[PDB]
Amino acid sequence: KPLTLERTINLYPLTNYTFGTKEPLYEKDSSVAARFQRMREEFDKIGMRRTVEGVLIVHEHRLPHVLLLQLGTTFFKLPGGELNPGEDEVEGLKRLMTEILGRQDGVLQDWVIDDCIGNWWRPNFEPPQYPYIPAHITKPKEHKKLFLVQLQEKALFAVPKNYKLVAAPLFELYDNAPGYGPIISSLPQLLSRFNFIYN
Amino acid sequence: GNKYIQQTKPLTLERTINLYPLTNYTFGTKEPLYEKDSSVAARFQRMREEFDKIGMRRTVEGVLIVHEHRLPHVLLLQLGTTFFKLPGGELNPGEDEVEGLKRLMTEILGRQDGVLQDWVIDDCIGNWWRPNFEPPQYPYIPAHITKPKEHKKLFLVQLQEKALFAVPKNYKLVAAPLFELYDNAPGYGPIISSLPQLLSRFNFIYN
RNA sequence: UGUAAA
Repeated sequence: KPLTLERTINLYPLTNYTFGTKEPLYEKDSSVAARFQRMREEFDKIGMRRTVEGVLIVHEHRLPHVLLLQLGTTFFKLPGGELNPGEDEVEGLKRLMTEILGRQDGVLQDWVIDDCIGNWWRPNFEPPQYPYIPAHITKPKEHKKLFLVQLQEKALFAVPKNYKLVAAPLFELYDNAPGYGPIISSLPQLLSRFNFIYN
Repeated sequence: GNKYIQQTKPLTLERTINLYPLTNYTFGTKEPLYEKDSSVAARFQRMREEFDKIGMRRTVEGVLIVHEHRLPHVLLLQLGTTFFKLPGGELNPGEDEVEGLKRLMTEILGRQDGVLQDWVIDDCIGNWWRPNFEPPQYPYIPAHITKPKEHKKLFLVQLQEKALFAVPKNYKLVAAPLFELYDNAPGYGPIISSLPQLLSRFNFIYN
């Protein structure tokens, strides 16, 4: 069978991974309004924002869990961020993953990113995003591309102090846009096609 | 010699798919295809009996996509006013999923022409599991469910540039824009309404 | 899912 028809992915116990911390790494925007202001500034000058995010998966008791960065108590995001202009998507994601999650011991982590799982577009300088370019939207302000990041068997991660890292089970995310937004809450669907091996 | 350049990105990273105007396709009518069950009560009754003699039900469904003015539409079957379903149905025990789907596709939409109807089915887009003898299905196997009652598999069916389809007289055919499925999720159920999310990874060529 | 710990 083609990898196109069946895609097999190895998951490892959450306990295969040890998590340390590093110095805080704050977002470039300090508020929602600031975020859209900078989105506006840069659109004018570089064009559509290109964002990439990684979906790292571990299992617990043969159950897939997605790793999420928690900010405060009520906000969660996938590890990722903004591509520099002209930057390659996967190369850019590896860069961003190391920045946010890379161990500190000089041992450089090797990210395996071979799978695109989805795409979301932001038509305006506003919160709504859609898994398709909406009708007659010729100039989307942001394009967000999600990848499956296959974790090695064991790894060491370093979480900037300002974040917590959590492993959310799929049932927690499914049907829970009010808690995770439409992008994170539909990862269970986006991941369903994959043939997961537990270990 | 000459190097014939193919797509650089792996197929796992970039899946390119040709879509064609809905106007490229011819639609006709054929003999009605009645559902094997007469009522919800009958449905889960027959499902219970079969689980005992055949094991877990295995369903396959196909997602056929066309475009109108460069917006993707999924082809849906509508029964009466109240029910949308993807073309597909039940595998026989042991039947290959993809061969089964082609069988079912041909049966529900196949042209009664005498012309070869060939389906291109190279992509799995998702899996849904029914943990009890009840309607609810999940895009994952829930905790503590070792014996799901049904496994449903979704496939992307690539259409040729032109094709003829015959629709069973008792069904209507609908091309549903992705924004409809997404903006009005309640109307299509959890499987069809999350098709825009499941299709988003594809690089659709418009023609 | 948003800045109250962030």
